[PDB]
Amino acid sequence: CIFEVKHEGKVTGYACLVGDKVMKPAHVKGVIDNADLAKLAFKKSSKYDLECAQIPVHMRSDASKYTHEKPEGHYNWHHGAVQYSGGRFTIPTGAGKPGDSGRPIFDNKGRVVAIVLGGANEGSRTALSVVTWNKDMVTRVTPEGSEEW
Ligand SMILES: [Hg+2]
Repeated sequence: CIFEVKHEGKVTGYACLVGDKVMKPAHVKGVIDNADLAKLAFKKSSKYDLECAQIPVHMRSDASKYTHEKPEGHYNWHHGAVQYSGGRFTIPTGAGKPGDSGRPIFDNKGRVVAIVLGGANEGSRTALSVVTWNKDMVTRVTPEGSEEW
């Protein structure tokens, strides 16, 4: 489900197969390091800093489901455990760096809950700037002073 965006042979961010679309942050330079995915036609959306396309039938079995359901508590992500509360995802400052955009924040059942775009450093912890699903529609939460990863 996770695929890496490469630029001049260097990993810039990530791309993710969520729902029936193929996502990757718009700000990420490079092209998805996967033939099938790279040749697709993406629809940019500067409001959401998102850039989606549709998953080829032969990879649709490889998508990851999403969900609007996110109760205060701890979520899972590649570098550890994210914490959700007050309508804000955070992590121990230092555990997320530039080049982590595109990485999904899963819950304990595997449902992708948000997609990291960058983070604002507010001391001990960094409030993440993510793309998250609302009632049905996509949304983007960007804490004051975010540094786009
Ligand atoms: Hg994914």
